[PDB]
Amino acid sequence: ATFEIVNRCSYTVWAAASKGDAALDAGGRQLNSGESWTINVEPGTNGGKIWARTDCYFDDSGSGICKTGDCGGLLRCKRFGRPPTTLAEFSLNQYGKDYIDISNIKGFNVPMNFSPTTRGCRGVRCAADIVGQCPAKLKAPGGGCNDACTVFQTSEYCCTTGKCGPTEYSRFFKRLCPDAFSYVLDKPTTVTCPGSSNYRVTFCPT
Repeated sequence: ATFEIVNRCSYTVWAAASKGDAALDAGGRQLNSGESWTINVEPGTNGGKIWARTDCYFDDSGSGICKTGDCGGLLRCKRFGRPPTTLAEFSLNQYGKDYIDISNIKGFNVPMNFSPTTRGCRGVRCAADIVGQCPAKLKAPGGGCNDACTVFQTSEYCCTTGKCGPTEYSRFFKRLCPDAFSYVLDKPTTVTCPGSSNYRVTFCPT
């Protein structure tokens, strides 16, 4: 499957793509404002994610740091990124269908649209100014808007027991972005697409 990752932000981002235990494609690339990077993701990939990283520095070997979404200091991510990270999430060719969503469960750094480029389903978007509107206690000093689990490490925010409800913090994310997951047990906003669809992830769509 192809995923075109487009940076419409006015700032550089370092795109990342992983399934948690491996890179997808090269795993990461710098995208200056306006740049696009097309990756190939193997059919059947379960639990893939794409995200933006901000304020990164990498040496010539591809090792360094980012302020949001850092994946173990690598340009080419093999693992998931450090919150806060707006997440484009997907599982492909799962009993003949693909499943896509956006999640704020690991916080929000950069606004995102995640849409099919092929027929048969709709896209999802979280493009409100979550960083600007972020509750004081969730603001990450390193940049972005943390989720409450990251900040407070409680069973309730982290849904550790598989019993949790919405919270004042999750409701903030949900108010700003109704079509993204705001906590683990949120009413799903996952879209079913034809198996083997192709996609575009756009940072700063609006």
